[PDB]
Amino acid sequence: ALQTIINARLPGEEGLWQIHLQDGKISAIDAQSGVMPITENSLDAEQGLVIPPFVEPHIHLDTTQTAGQPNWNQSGTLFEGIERWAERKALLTHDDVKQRAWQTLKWQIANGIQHVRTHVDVSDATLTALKAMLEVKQEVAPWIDLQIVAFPQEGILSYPNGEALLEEALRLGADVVGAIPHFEFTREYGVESLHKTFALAQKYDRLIDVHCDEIDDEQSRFVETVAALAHHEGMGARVTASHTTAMHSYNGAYTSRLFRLLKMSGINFVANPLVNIHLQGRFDTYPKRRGITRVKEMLESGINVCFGHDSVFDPWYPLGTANMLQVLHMGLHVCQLMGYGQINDGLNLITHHSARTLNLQDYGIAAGNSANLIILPAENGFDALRRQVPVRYSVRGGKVIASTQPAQTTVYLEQPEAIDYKR
Amino acid sequence: ALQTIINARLPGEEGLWQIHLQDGKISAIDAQSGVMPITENSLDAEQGLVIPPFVEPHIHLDTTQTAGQPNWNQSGTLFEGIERWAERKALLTHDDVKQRAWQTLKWQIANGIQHVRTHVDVSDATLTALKAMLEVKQEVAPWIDLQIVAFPQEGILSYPNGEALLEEALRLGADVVGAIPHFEFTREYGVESLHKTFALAQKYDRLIDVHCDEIDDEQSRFVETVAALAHHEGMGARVTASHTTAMHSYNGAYTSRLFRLLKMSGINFVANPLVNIHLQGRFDTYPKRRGITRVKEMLESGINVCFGHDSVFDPWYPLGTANMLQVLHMGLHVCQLMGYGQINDGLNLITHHSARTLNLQDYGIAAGNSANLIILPAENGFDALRRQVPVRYSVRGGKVIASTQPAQTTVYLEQPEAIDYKR
Ligand SMILES: [Fe+3]
Ligand SMILES: [Fe+3]
Ligand SMILES: [Mg+2]
Ligand SMILES: [Mg+2]
Repeated sequence: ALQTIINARLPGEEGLWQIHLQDGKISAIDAQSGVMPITENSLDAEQGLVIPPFVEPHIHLDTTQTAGQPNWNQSGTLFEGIERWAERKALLTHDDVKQRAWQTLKWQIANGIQHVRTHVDVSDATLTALKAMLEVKQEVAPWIDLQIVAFPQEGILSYPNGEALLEEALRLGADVVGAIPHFEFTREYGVESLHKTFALAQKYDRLIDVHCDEIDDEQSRFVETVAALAHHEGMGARVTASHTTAMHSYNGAYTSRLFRLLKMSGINFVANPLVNIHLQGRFDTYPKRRGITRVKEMLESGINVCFGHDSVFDPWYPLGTANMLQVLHMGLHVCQLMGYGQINDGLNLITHHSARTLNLQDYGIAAGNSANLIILPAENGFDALRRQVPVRYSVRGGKVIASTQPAQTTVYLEQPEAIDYKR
Repeated sequence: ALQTIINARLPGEEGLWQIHLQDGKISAIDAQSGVMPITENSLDAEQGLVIPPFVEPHIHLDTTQTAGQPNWNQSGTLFEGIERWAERKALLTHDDVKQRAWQTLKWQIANGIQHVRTHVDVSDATLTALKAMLEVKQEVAPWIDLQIVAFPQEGILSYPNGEALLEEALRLGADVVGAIPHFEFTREYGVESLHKTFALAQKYDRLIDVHCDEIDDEQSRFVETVAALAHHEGMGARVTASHTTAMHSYNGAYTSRLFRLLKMSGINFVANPLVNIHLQGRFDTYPKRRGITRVKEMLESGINVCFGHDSVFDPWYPLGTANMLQVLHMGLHVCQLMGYGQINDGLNLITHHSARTLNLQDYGIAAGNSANLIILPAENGFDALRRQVPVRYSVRGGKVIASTQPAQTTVYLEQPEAIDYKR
């Protein structure tokens, strides 16, 4: 079994480091004064970057891999997506959900993702997708720690038996309580739905992740209730507000007042760049707003924010290979986090900040933690992002669970020359 | 003791008038058909304007005189102001508050101000500033009638024990119940805080003065709740909405609907020109809104509105000499009340309208009232405002409590010539 990771670079640290492993955990981390020789039981990072695993804080595994079945979304709109999904209803079975979820999970394992939070639609009396996902969670456990959010997609108060079904999902084992206040019939139902969500989270000791203000409506302010209730209950660390795309459209004075509460509350925020740029701004003609939440300002204020993929290869988002560096690339561009340090520090948005969002208790390259880490064939976060590098090795419990042999590119000039896209 | 004020001009009246004094009160007011001779016990207004005392309806004596201690606010922003104040915390003592409050009160006495309403931060378990201000109120009584507002600066529902501290302040003697709904964590806390404020005012028979919608947010509409609750309780005369700067940003249709209620409710409004032009519009780039409430429209609709200085020589407003004619000058410009009559009638915004805001029962040059009046060396309100004249004499209880010997300016041309800035 592997005993050491050598010649590793660490974000924010100078030089090379050696990570000692024992009994599936990291026993010690020591600085090197030069390059160490390889040997039996040593995994050579080759001066590449070593980081804790990538994290997917927001994905819908119940709908993944269904694009084009039975028909393709040709307009690309949300409206048509709903119609295309409806045409596939006859194929939505226990086994179908498990097969598709596992296909995307394998791409995630290949991409160094060891922690995933999936929302599962529980606005279904049969709870078909939820029952399937609970089995998938157990099956994939050796490779990925999967959290399941009971997501009442059609609303809690605006759908028949919505609250009873949400609670049933928690009784069956869902890890997180979801909500979608802006989709409820009225603002009052929206606010009330959040009180019910928090009461359920406290009753069952579960986390909360709300699809919050995902709409280009400057009056959609459910985020202040999410933060206020979290502050009142002293549970900010266990609470997440996903999307908050309406914040992109708020006036600055209200946003400034709100930020004081967001910081005090300690809640987490998830932005989903690939999907937000695609589905937001659809009611504008020109100019067209970007529609991503205030990521740059959150970072400047010390508010925890991170990035999710949201959807993969389905009616709502036809693209994706479940790659977090690709999600990060889009977010840095749309949010204009394009200075060198902003890009280099970008890795935090898909590693540490996401681990905090999932309330993980065993995460990070530190002595005593499980030996879960990945190796990128790049010098730092900037280099990894610019070249969109694959994950050379993914290690979990001190064992290799994925590896990618890099592509090899050659140009035939006066003589053959290898191209690695470095200067 | 003084027995008469002679050769006085009165706003809106033709000619000169004689004001007879007896036992500290105004016994009678009689018109003169010409200029009266001076004599023992007669104070000669010298055809200057005589008016009841200036009033300061909104000031923060607990923070006054602290600019630059220990450091100056260099950006001039609200954010930096909060930080600069925090650096002075070690100096905030009982004696410090009394010393600074008294310094500004002396400037006010010098400026003919005999009525002052100060807000005091009661979001402090030790209520240090409040205890100091209650002593200052007693000490300054011979010269100024000071009203104290228990101002829950950090919110009523959004600060630990906020409501209990607000009530404690009333039990200690604060004259007015304050609130700040737009600063509460949520809109619901904002509305609820107003119900609590009104309940306390009725329980203790106190006035109300709310820091209301002081934010460039077109959705901040707490003013309608303040007016509706006042109308319901039949207590409009005892209620004031300070700032209402959000009203500057409302659409016209909602404002028109709202105005019917504002008039019916009978509540008072305070605009703070020097501070509002400075702190509002800070989130705009260009064009930049003025951010003062709808003063001109309130006047046209018969809604009582008046002007306050707000802050004097502190982190939030570095300037000021506590001069009401200077406050009026700024308000007339920013609110575009620049026609001759609008400027001339401007004095009402710092005298009669402010007295109504403070619910004063002994105010005005009328027989039976206490002999509290001031003399301006000007022909009318327009002239006093244009030349920013000092207060020649301030009389309280029939005795002179302040006087200013005017500056004397000379230009040396072919011969020396006195310049008084009159044409
Ligand atoms: Fe989602
Ligand atoms: Fe104030
Ligand atoms: Mg979605
Ligand atoms: Mg203020």
